Amino acid sequence: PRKGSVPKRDVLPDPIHNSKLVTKLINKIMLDGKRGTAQRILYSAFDLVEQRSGRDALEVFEEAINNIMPVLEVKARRSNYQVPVEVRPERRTTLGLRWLVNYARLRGEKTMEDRLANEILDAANNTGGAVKKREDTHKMAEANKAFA
Amino acid sequence: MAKQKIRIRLKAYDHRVIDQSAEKIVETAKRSGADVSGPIPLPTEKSVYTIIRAVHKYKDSREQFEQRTHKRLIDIVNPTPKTVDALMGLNLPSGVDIEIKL
Amino acid sequence: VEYRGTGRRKNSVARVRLVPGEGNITVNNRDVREYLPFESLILDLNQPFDVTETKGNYDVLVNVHGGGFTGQAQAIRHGIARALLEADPEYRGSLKRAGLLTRDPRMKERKKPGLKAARRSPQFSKR
Amino acid sequence: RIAGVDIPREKRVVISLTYIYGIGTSTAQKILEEANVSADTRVKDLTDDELGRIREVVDGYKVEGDLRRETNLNIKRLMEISSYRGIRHRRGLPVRGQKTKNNARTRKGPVKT
Amino acid sequence: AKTSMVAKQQKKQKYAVREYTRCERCGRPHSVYRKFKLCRICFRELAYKGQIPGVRKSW
Amino acid sequence: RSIKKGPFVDEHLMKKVEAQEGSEKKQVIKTWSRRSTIFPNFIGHTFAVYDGRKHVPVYVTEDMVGHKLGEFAPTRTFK
Amino acid sequence: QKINPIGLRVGIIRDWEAKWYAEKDFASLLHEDLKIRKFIDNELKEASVSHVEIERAANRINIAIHTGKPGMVIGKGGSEIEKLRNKLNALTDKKVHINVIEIKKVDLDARLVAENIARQLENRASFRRVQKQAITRAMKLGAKGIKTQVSGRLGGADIARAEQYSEGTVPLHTLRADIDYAHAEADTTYGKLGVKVWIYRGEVLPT
RNA sequence: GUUGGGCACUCUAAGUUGACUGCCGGUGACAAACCGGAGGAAGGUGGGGAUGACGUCAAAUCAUCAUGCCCCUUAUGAUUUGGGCUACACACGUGCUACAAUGGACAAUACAAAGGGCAGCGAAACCGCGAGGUCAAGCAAAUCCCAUAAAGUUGUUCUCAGUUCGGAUUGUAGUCUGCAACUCGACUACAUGAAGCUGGAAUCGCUAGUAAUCGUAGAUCAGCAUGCUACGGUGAAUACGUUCC
RNA sequence: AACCUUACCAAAUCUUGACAUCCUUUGACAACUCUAGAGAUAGAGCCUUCCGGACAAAGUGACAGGUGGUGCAU
Ligand SMILES: [Mg+2]
Ligand SMILES: [Mg+2]
Ligand SMILES: [Mg+2]
Ligand SMILES: [Mg+2]
Ligand SMILES: [Mg+2]
Ligand SMILES: [Mg+2]
Ligand SMILES: [Mg+2]
Ligand SMILES: [Mg+2]
Ligand SMILES: [Zn+2]
Repeated sequence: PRKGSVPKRDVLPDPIHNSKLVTKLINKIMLDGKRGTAQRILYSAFDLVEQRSGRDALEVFEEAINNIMPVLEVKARRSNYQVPVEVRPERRTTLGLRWLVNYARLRGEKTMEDRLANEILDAANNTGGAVKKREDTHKMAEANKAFA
Repeated sequence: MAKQKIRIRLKAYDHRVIDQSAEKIVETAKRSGADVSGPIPLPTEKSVYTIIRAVHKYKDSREQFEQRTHKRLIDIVNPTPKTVDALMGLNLPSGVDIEIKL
Repeated sequence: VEYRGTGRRKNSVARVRLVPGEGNITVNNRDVREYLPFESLILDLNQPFDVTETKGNYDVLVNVHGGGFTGQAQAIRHGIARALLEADPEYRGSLKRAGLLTRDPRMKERKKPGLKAARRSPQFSKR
Repeated sequence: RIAGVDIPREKRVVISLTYIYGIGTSTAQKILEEANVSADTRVKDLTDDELGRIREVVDGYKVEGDLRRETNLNIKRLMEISSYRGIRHRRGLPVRGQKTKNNARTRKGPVKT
Repeated sequence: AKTSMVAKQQKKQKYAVREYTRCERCGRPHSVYRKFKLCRICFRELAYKGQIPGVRKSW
Repeated sequence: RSIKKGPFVDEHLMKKVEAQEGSEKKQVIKTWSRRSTIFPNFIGHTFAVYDGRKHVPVYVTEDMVGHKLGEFAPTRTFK
Repeated sequence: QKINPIGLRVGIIRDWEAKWYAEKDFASLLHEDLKIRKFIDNELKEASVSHVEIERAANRINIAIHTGKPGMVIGKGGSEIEKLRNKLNALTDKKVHINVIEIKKVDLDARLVAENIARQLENRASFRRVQKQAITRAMKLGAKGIKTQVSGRLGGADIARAEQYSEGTVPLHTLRADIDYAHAEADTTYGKLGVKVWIYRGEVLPT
């Protein structure tokens, strides 16, 4: 019943370092409109990942998403079959950040900033629960590649 | 600054009577005098009253009324017995009520 | 000299005038970075100058009121973008193309009866 | 120990004193004013003089005993008289005039049916 | 019973806090607005008649 | 009255107690005024409070003073 | 379901029936106005009045009535109105004095039509032909819309029906319209019937 | 902004302009319309509201009101005191507080709307740890008041524990109102410190200044609001598509 | 929804009545205070004192009155 695709939103990059992903991540982290608390913990995690892996936070963060940012995805159709499909390039980033923040909140260690830094770090090192999500996703995609 | 003044407050519920009284008294004051400070309107504070349309139940279906007391200020600077007389000798219409300050 | 221009955002009014300076914004006799918390808001606010490359040619003086900090910041970029028209109408194409001069039509909606907010409705249960 | 009862070592003073029956946050702050120590301190590091200042201040304040006695005896009193609140105490139901049609489970216990 | 209730409310009572408000053309005791001394349903009626000054629908 | 005004007691009840202040105390006093406060001048009396269908007996003691008569005439019979 | 068009149109293109401002003494003056609006029980069934506009200003009440029969309300020499004033000061206690203005095309008016046919139905005539002659005489007098509706225990029945007839255009959703509305009730021995009427006359904007 | 001075700017509210597929390009049966663009603050019913067709549910209401019939008229009527509608072995619905570190406590500091106010709002000062109290100014309003908005931002401290989370329950001393707070008011201070560590089957709201969150005002109201109606501050993600309910 | 609201219940009470219209007698009406009672109510001092026209009461029969039923009569 729905009409065509309605245009997506946009945002502006941060001036700390210029990249749309930071603002998108901020809006994903934000609970109840508390953009400030979001910005603070994200800045702190970029500082702490400059500490841990001594390289540019941009580089190691982009690397993290490029590890947890899939290329496939399943659906369901009709008995109901689950069907792989090319992921959209926007949805790649969307799902990568989504998995990132969810499992960062679920890492269950002390603090949010430390959680985030740990999870981007494990991503860059091709580990973590976000990478585990992507593992299981490509897993159940290739075990259903017969249904394209 | 400070000077003598004959100031007036006008209040009704719609604007078409307020304005067509105010322009009249403007004209009277600049007839018997001059130097009138033109009408200063005011924030027009309305009063919403909300009701349930029903009698017994069905509260979720309401109705909203409102009065809008449209308030209008004029200040007649030039003081003269002519203008006090002309301005007291017109206490019309019924829809609007005046208030002089002397 | 001066270049005046009004700005509005949600319930906000920022009357704004540009005088030639270096790029410092004072707000009700207050430095802008002290008035506003987050540098994202200063970036949003300097976005007009960012597009039209006039970043380092003006100082700023402001009387603002109404609304909160992000609202009045967006009001300030709007007033900037309307005053640089008096400065230089040649910038109009850049600003039009960029989306600076549009008063955002958005304003908070009205609570509707039966609903707990504009849109949100009570917890529905068939029982 | 202070008032015949232990208190935590690693909790600070203002907080540790609250683990007495009879002494809360306000009274703890006021006690520490009277026996002037700092609140930042921690009772693993406090000294004999500080601790004794505190004990001397605490002895004036009914706590860890007489307070249990006051409460119990007041309730038993209003039960021994056939009062409304004491009837409620004897039955295990709210006392301040709450509604027991629903949501009275602190005094009623869990759900029985 | 509404007429006896109206009698009681239209008399003064022993102590003032006992006093109260019910509408005048009706005698409905609930949901009476005292700038009008009219119940909500009678208010709606008279406003649709136009017999109340100033009032009209909103928005 | 839970307040600096001092307690509340109904005047008729006070008068009847002062009438019974001869301390012979042959009679139960009858009443409807549960609202009243109990004083130390009521000890050893026997009051007969109206619960809503009965003028029920209550014996007064010294543990019953900062209280009310109504605390001893339960209006709700529940078994 | 639907609502009173006069209530919808108040403030839009028709005035109130009550032009007076008050802030403190307001509701008292309102109940006074209501007593006046009630006191027409001395001439309602006879004089065939439409509506009453009460004005109040400077201790005075410039009331106005609208009727089809000014003679049955003035009397023989203008004495009946003064009789009314004197009956009415007794209940007002202010400088009361009445006005009276005609409405010609007596059959083109809403409440007049409705209470006319209610009087007829109480005189036991057929509701169907009643409505029908009403629509026909109004559309002949000149009316760019009529509607009529009667509901009750019709035909002395045990169950109830509503019917309604129309001709022309009576658009109730339009706000340029100036549709006049009215309602009446007939005390029939079977129960209570309720007429309605929605007459349209012709678009003129006052403002 | 207090006065002097001005009505520039803002704001207020009356009269007006403007959005009309009105102009251009393309598609199309030149039509109707559709896609895209310029202009413009906004563009395709700009956002929202009010407006609810003939009729269906013999829907609801005879306790707003009126009303046919029936029924009571020493009673199925009326006055008063007191009680009950606040009960409780349990089941369901709708909301509030929480389960904690995007957090608790504590000190400093900032940005609003909209509304109400006469025997009514009660400024300032003083007293009290606080709920408040004494005296008392202005105020029938863009003037005075409710009224310091909070979330925030910046600092200190807590260290993942039934805790400095939570704040029920209960006991004490109190305040305000009231003809009187046991039945059966709210608020405060002190002390105690319940289950609760993110919720089974199932299920709900929401497509943008929306959900989510933060406080604020009003109606009724002597007194009582976790509800109702209105208000603004911060402010998302997603909507490929109609395969399936 | 403390009372009133309030209809429900207990008790104490009233029967042209708590409310309206009419007739007769008169009358300017209250209020203030005291006693008994839970108070409504009765006993009192008590003036309430004529503004055809007014006020209230008192007697009386029509008459009232009902949040009682039927929303499947309207
Ligand atoms: Mg609801
Ligand atoms: Mg009340
Ligand atoms: Mg039915
Ligand atoms: Mg009946
Ligand atoms: Mg209830
Ligand atoms: Mg706490
Ligand atoms: Mg009651
Ligand atoms: Mg039914
Ligand atoms: Zn009413």
